[PDB]
Parts: sequence; structure tokens; C-alpha cells
Amino acid sequence: TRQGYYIRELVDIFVVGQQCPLFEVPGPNSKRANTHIRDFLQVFIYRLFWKSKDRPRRIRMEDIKKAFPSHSESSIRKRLKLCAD
DNA sequence: CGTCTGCTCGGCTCGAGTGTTCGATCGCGACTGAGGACGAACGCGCCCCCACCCCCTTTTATAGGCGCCCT
Repeated sequence: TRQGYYIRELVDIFVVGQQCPLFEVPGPNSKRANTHIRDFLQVFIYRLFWKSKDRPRRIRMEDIKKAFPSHSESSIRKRLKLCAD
């Protein structure tokens, strides 16, 4: 860590074979992919509103632009359309 | 006037639903090939019947040979 080194011994190590997947990874540009993209952004926006101390709760746009910098700001504008002014 | 944020609108992409076509076994059906059994006709064998020829005797002349019977 930042403060120093720490040492443990280990005695047990597992080898994991070939995985049998139980969850389907979406494809690129899929409907499930884009749904997750906007849902994740919406959850981050709600949790930034919960963390806000001023009443009424207020956030800044460039916090979201620091978190999601590949997003066009139009997508963020629409996620803020419903729930913020 | 420039920047930024939001709102609307347009275009593109992807997913889902449906309908048509084809094949995927397929589940019967038709139909010909393969295989003894029974009845009728023939030829065919077997049996029976018919036909023909000789044997029963008598006679009579006549004679050589073989066998038997009582004198």
C-alpha cells in the first residue's frame, strides 16, 4: 500500500479450469450493451445526487465528464433531462 | 458574441416476428418375385381271359423188341 509492505504466507492455491458461463456477455453495439451503458450512467448520476450536501441537491457536469470521458455530452444531457434542470 | 446546456428531430442499425419453401425421415401401400401342393390325364404296367392244339379210345391189318407171370 502507500504506507508500506506487508507479508503473508499462502498455503492453498486452486487451479481453475475452463469456465462454464452462466451469464451472456453482450455484443458490441447491442441493445443490451447500450442499455447497460445508459443505466450505468444513470446510476452514477443518482449516486452523485445522493452525495450532494446542498439542498436542493445539485451536481456539476464536469464530474460526470471526468467519470465518463468517452461519452458525448448529448447523452449526459438526456440523462439529466429527466431529473435535473 | 461566444460558450454551454438542453430539447427536438433525423438517420442508421439491429432485433424480432412472420410466412414460404424444402427436405427429413417416413410409414404405408402396391406389386412383382419366389416357392409346394393337389388334381387330372396319360401311357403304362399288370392281370386276366381267350384261343388253339393235343389227349382221352377203337379198330385193323402187320412185325421187331422189351418186360412180366405163372408152369
